[PDB]
Amino acid sequence: PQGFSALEPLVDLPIGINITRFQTLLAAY
Amino acid sequence: ELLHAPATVCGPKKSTNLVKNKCVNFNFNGLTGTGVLTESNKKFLPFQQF
Repeated sequence: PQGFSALEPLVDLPIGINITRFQTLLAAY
Repeated sequence: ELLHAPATVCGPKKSTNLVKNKCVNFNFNGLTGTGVLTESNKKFLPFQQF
């Protein structure tokens, strides 16, 4: 992961929900 | 009602023919100003607006 690269936007959802924690669905990240 | 979340339902918006090489009062998606419009050779990226 050595180098530089800019990230472009994908979406914008007007959900408006409070989020405090997250979990993934599944070998490394 | 209209007091629970950000507005996601909106009324239709009309459009007017655009003119070039003339001093007008333009309004592009809420961007306001005065000037003349002419063709360009800029290379806007696909996700950029102005």
